[PDB]
Amino acid sequence: SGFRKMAFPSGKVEGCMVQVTCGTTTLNGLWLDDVVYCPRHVICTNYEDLLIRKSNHNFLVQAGNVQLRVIGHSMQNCVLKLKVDTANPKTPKYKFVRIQPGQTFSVLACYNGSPSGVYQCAMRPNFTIKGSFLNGSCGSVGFNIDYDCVSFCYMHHMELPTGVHAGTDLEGNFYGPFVDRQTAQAAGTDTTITVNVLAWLYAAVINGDRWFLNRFTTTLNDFNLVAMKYNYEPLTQDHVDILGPLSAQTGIAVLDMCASLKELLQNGMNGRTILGSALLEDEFTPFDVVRQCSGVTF
Amino acid sequence: SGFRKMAFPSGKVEGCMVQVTCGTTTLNGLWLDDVVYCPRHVICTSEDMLNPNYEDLLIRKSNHNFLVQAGNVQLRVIGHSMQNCVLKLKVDTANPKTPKYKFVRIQPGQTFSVLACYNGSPSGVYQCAMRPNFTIKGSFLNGSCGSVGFNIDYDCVSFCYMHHMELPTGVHAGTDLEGNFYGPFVDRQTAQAAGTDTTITVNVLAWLYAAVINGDRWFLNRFTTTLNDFNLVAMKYNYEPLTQDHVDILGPLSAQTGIAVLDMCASLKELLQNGMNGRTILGSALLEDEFTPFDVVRQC
Ligand SMILES: *c1ncc([N+](=O)[O-])s1
Ligand SMILES: *c1ncc([N+](=O)[O-])s1
Ligand SMILES: *c1ncc([N+](=O)[O-])s1
Ligand SMILES: *c1ncc([N+](=O)[O-])s1
Ligand SMILES: *c1ncc([N+](=O)[O-])s1
Ligand SMILES: *c1ncc([N+](=O)[O-])s1
Ligand SMILES: *c1ncc([N+](=O)[O-])s1
Ligand SMILES: *c1ncc([N+](=O)[O-])s1
Ligand SMILES: [Cl-]
Ligand SMILES: [Cl-]
Ligand code: NA
Repeated sequence: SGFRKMAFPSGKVEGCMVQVTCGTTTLNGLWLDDVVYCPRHVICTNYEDLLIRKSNHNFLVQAGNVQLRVIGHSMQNCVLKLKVDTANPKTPKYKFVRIQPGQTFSVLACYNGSPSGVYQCAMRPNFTIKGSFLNGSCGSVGFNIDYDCVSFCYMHHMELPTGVHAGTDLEGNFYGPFVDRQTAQAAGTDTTITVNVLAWLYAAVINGDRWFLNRFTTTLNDFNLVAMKYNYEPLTQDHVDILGPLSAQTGIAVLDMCASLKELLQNGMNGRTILGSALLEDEFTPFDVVRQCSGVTF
Repeated sequence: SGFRKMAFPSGKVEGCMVQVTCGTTTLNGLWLDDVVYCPRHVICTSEDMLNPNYEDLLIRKSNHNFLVQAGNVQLRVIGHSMQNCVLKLKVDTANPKTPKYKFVRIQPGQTFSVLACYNGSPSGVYQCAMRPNFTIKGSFLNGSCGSVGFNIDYDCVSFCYMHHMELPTGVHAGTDLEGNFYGPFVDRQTAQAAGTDTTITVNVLAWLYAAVINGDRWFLNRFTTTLNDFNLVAMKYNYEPLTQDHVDILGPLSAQTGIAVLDMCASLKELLQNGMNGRTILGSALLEDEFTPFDVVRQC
């Protein structure tokens, strides 16, 4: 029993974190096989012109107390790829993946190549994440683990004025309408991830929190007019299908739960709480709820 | 920027988790050097879970009654002993992945990371606090017994908790790694209940200081309070007493923000009276009490 915001065990990623230094800039890199990936910003004082000017030896890569020799360098979008003379013996089985808004992942925050903390995040609909990063955390990575495969999905690049964070996938493509520069950038207005709120209400029920349930049901059309009103993302038929397992387990159909959510949007929580929260939590996916309640291991 | 409930990286602990089986019962063990630590109730039988005599159950065991599996490798038990509520199994192989470590018993209010494990394999990692009533609010399903809690300040792993059981209100109880329970609980299936829980006042104040460091000042006021008047009010909201030790502990955060500790106490007094009026603090609509003063400095 109990239900908690839970990160993946981070050991498989910890063995891949290194320190990358170019000039007076230091940040984190990801060492997989014989390549180190890090943000291309590490060469900043025109990325095309800045890189051609560079040479292998301008890069100092440190894995713990061992320097790695760089023998090649290339750029892929916003990510720098440093070829080193040694394959990481701790490389896990892994792949690079790009996630969608509303999906969740664990972040391993690192400083000077040293892992410091791990926490679970969601890619927001405005393509930011609500992380915790200080100066020097650039290059920290986000990931999921399935079975024994690490799926890397995020590399941290920068902090936006609102205190939220922006980054890229591991092929250097930004999530959201952001660029890797010191310039005026702002997160768009954010919205709430409706299917995740429903998943968390299902988790609440499985844990014995039932006061918000009622006898009523709604329609997708009717509810989505309410969702738009409260800056909730639209609920789609695919979302309903994904919640199917939780509906069967608890006996509350999705549109039955939507009537509960509608009521909580329109009337508040009347001073009560759900899973110890006074806000509606939207950083648990339906998969997250089933996995935690199943005891899946890696 | 940002503020998150942040766990420690779990890899140093993942490399120590094993599966321990006795009879039909399997749970998690902690493999450090040539010793595997696990809850002693693994030697219980289904007819004798209310009043087990562990001394009598253990003397009847041979080393080969204990099956210890590290991943795909079976470890050979060569000795066994009991220390309070923890069983210690000597194995013929020292764990090559043993980190630098120590055992520490913590006090209520302290936080630590939990690596939830099933059948010796890690499931996830999350932060917890020792509540004033000596329980933790975790996520533990059947088979999670033996999972451990830990901190990793610097590069030494401080093991502080081993999970033993679930109480009727859905909260959890366990021991330190010397096998002494936190709180008045025992490893028997007799009726046990947690005492009424209270809020960890010093942690709430630390979290308000973090909010100020993060840039939020809307909850401050022009008032101050004496320590005794604060405690008289806070006790009426089921808050733990604030001691002079707690005031001293908050000194560094007070210095960093320029807000005297008793001035922040006056702010908390007003929050308890008014609520947040639709606003949030560090993303929360409730007052958070599972960040310690040390945690706030670590993360800020
Ligand atoms: C780093 N950010 C912007 C650059 N430029 O091309 O001028 S280098
Ligand atoms: C992620 N897990 C296994 C992979 N493989 O194909 O080797 S990728
Ligand atoms: C830290 N990593 C990348 C940055 N950028 O400005 O793109 S800052
Ligand atoms: C997910 N599965 C079971 C739970 N419980 O609270 O017992 S949460
Ligand atoms: C501690 N809380 C918030 C911080 N920030 O850097 O925004 S530090
Ligand atoms: C943490 N506990 C013991 C250490 N040692 O150096 O032996 S480090
Ligand atoms: C975890 N293993 C055994 C338990 N019990 O209470 O019987 S809890
Ligand atoms: C012996 N088996 C289970 C116990 N328990 O109290 O959880 S004692
Ligand atoms: Cl109806
Ligand atoms: Cl909340
Ligand atoms: Na309903």
